[PDB]
Amino acid sequence: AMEANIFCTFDHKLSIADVGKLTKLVAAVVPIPQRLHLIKHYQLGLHQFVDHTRGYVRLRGLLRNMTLTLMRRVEGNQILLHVPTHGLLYTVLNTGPVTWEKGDALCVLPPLFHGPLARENLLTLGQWELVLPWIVPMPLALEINQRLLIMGLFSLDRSYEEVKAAVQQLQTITFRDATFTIPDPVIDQHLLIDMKTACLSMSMVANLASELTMTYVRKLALEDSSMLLVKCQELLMRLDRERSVGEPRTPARPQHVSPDDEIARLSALFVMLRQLDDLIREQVVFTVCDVSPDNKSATCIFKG
Amino acid sequence: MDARAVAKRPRDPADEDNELVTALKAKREVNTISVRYLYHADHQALTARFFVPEGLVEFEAQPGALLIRMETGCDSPRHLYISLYLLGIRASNVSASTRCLLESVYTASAARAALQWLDLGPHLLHRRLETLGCVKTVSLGITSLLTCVMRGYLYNTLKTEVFALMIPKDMYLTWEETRGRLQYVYLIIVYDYDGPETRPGIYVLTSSIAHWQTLVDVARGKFARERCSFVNRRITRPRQIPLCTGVIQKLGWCLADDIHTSFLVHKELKLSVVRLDNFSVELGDFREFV
Amino acid sequence: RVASGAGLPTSRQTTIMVTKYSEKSPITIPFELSAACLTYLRETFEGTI
Repeated sequence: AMEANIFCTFDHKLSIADVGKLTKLVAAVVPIPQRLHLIKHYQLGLHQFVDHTRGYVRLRGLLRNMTLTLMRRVEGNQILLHVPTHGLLYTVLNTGPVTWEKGDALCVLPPLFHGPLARENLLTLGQWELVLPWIVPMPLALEINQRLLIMGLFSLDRSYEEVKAAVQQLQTITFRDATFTIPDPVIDQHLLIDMKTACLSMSMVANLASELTMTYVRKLALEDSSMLLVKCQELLMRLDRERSVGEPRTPARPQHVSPDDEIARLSALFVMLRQLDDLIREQVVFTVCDVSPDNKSATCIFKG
Repeated sequence: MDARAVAKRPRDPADEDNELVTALKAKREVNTISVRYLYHADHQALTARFFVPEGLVEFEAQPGALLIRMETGCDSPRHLYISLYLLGIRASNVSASTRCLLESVYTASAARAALQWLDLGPHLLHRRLETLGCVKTVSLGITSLLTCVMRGYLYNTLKTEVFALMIPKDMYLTWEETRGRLQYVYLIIVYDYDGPETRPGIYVLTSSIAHWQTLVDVARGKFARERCSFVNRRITRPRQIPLCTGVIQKLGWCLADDIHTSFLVHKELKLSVVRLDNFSVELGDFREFV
Repeated sequence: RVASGAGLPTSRQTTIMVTKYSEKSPITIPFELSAACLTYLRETFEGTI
């Protein structure tokens, strides 16, 4: 019986030289916004989510929810697109910059092309192009994911030469393969809205917790069943050097706080973790078993 | 689309002749090869071949043993495929008698390279590893080509025998007193912090628990000592950013009636190990936790 | 082209070429059958009124 697929059609005509460019991606992931059966090319690919002001985190957060899909077989006038099932091995083309060794845990990320041009352009079609997500090993995703968050925290400080240099150092990752610099999120002297909201999600959790947790830790440390919260009361101090002969013997705690606002600060601490959750935990989507020579195809058992 | 066409029962591949036979029936040519029946045609197990140098074959000739990749720095030896047993020499859980016992067995430059590459790095152990599954069908030559299962049951070709997971007895642990009808196997590295180096202690923790939150809650029970030592190192050293104190990854499952002791027998060296018998592999991933 | 008069520029003949192109627009309808319906289609139990 026939394998289940998803047919796709091109509203704009295709050239003989254009259809040859699809046979190259016949074995590549093509993310889809929503599982359907027939799909116009407009809803195909990641290009629908391009924005001017919205940045990398918009793409990442919508990319988590899109339905991953391989191209299956170009038909000339049509295109099949198989939806992978969890626990069956599917071959994937190596769109990612980095070569994959066997056993790597891959994951999907927005494309992160940097300034100077390299091989990028393939399928211009009616003021439309088929952008494809990077497939990258898990650790490189864990590292890129932080490089951007730190350049976001530095987005406010570009007057300083030291930050001006450290940003450049974060900009160029050095990986076990040819190196690929990471585009700077900051532009036009001003940070994009997504990274700003994410940096707020981090700094709220970093600051709202410090003033809040003492009112609870002081009460929990009394019991002693766990036996470390007394040691944690000193951890609250956030001192780096050993204490001077001065003020600190106990962490600073809020005073007198009006009975109800303490609920609102508490709940606003938890609202920021939800904004942060899209970046907190990357998730594997493939686990490559063997790799083709030239690290061009790989055959990954699907995850998710 | 005919009413009868939906009414037909699903057709199993054995009912149809093999695709090679479907070609040979049409074209009638007869090769020397016996394509009348295809071997390995009924295998839910997914597998991968890994070339492993002959210095690491010891205690892996027995089918059933974890394969774990180990990234180390130098671009020439990009990785190296450690067994679970070879990693036991570094573990602090293992008995000194068992450790000195099996450490003699790995007297090869290829394996000693593993101890050196373990010592070499400041970054934590759990980062460098990636479990690959379990041994079967050792190629057993000047350089073994081990077949490793990524998912599904371990068993012979022809399903004539079921390979069993072997876990050295010092790593095996059970939290509970009343075993469930089914229970999941998880591999658990747990750093206990200490001055010159944070020495790791490996374990394999079968349990009927499946939920992650309840699992880590029961885990912090025995590991309160390591967790409090991590908190103590956190304040003892400023500008030191030590991370997670145990790491759990789902390793698969077994029926919990299969579990029973045994020993590996190699170079006339008996080694007591717990033996999950029909251990289906279903890999997970390392999950950081405090 | 019409023929011209004295002192007026004549008209050069003009071949013209053009081309139409076809456009695709496929269609699809889903119809579904409950498994409880299929199981009585093919399996049949103790044959009872």
